[PDB]
Amino acid sequence: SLDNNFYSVEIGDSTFTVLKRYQNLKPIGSGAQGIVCAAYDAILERNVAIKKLSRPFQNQTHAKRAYRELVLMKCVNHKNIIGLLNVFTPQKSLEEFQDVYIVMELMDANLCQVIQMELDHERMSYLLYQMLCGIKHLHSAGIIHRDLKPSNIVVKSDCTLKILDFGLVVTRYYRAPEVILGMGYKENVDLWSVGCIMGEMVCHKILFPGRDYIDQWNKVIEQLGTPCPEFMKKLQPTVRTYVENRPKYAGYSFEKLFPDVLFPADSEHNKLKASQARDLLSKMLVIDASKRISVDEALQHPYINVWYDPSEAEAPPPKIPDKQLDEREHTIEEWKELIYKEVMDWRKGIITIT
Ligand SMILES: O=C(NC1(c2ccc(F)cc2)CC1)c1ccc2nc(N[C@H]3CC[C@H](O)CC3)c3nccn3c2c1
Repeated sequence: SLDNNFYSVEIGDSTFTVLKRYQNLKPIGSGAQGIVCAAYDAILERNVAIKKLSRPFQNQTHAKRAYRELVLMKCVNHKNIIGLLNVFTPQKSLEEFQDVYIVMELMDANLCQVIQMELDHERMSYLLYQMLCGIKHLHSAGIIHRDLKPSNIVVKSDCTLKILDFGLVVTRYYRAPEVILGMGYKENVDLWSVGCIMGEMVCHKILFPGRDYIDQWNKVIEQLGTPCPEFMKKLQPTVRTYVENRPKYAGYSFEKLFPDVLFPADSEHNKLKASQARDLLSKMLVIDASKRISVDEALQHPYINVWYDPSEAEAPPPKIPDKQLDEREHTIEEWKELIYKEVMDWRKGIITIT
C-alpha cells in the first residue's frame, strides 16, 4: 500500500527513503541537523513537511535532541507547537538503524520571511501573543527552550504561528545573557529571545548579531548598557572578571532604541500603540533575569492581552510519559536503543486487528 512501501529520491547529496504516500518531494531546508522536504501526502490529500534526522545517535548532543523532539512532539497537542503526523525509519533492525523521518503538516512561511514584511500592530501583536502561548505551554510541562529563533518558527497564511523545536552554522543572536555568560536560568530565559524577535520585527535588523559570544555580549552592553553591580555580583568568579573588565556603557533608552519612526506608518490611532510595544520591549530585553518580566506578565501586557484566550494560554499541560525525559546519562548505543524504541512505539500505537 502507499502506507507500507518505500521508495528513494536523491535530494542534493542525500537519499530520502520514504513511504510512497509521500510524493513530489522538494527541498525546503535545512542545515546542521538535517534536510526538510515538502511533499504531497496522497493518503491525507494534503501537503506535509518531512525531515530526515541522519544518525541522530551519532553523539550525546544529537541524540538527546532527537529523543526530546520525538517525545515532545508526540505528547504535545497545541495550536502553537508543530504537531507530529508520522514518524518512521526505513531500516529494519536496531543493528541497521540509521535514519528517523518526522512528518508535520506543511506551513506556508517561516517567521524570518514574515519579519521582512511591512507588518501592522495587529499582526505583530498576534504573532507575539502566539509565541508566548507556545512558550508558556512548554513551561507548564517543565520544558524551558533557551534557543527560540525565527528560523525555527513557522506561520500559516492566516497568521497561525507554530514553534518547530524544543530547545538548544548555529544562530546565537537570540540567546539570553544567562546562556551567553554560563549562568543559572529560569523560565523567563525564553522571554529574552521573544524580546529579540520583537525588536527585530520592529527595526528589520537582528538586534545582537555577534560573530561569536564575545561580539554578541559587546552588542548587548553597547545598546542596553553595562549591567548593575548587583547583577555583576551574581556572576561566578571566573566570568565576573571578564564582564567587569569590559568598557563601561550607559546604553540607550528604549525611546532611542525603538523610536516611533520604526513603527507601522500611519498608525497613530490604532487600538494598539508603539508606546505599549516599547514598554513591553523594555521589560523583556532586561539583562538581569530577576528584573525581567515573566511569560504570564507578558500575556497580560496591553500590547498582547487583546488576543487572550484561556484555551490557548491556560491549556492543560502536556503529559510527558513517566520519567521518560529525566536527567540521566546514556551511552551512544543506549541512546540509539531509546530512539529506536520511540520510533517503533509509534507503530505499536497504530497497529490493530480492528
Ligand atoms: O523541522 C524543521 N526544522 C528543525 C529541524 C530540521 C531538520 C532536522 F533534521 C532537525 C530539526 C529545527 C526543527 C523545519 C524546517 C523548515 C520547515 N519549513 C516549513 N515550511 C516552509 C516555510 C518556508 C517556505 O518558503 C516553504 C515551506 C515547514 N512547515 C511545517 C514544518 N516546516 C519546517 C520544519
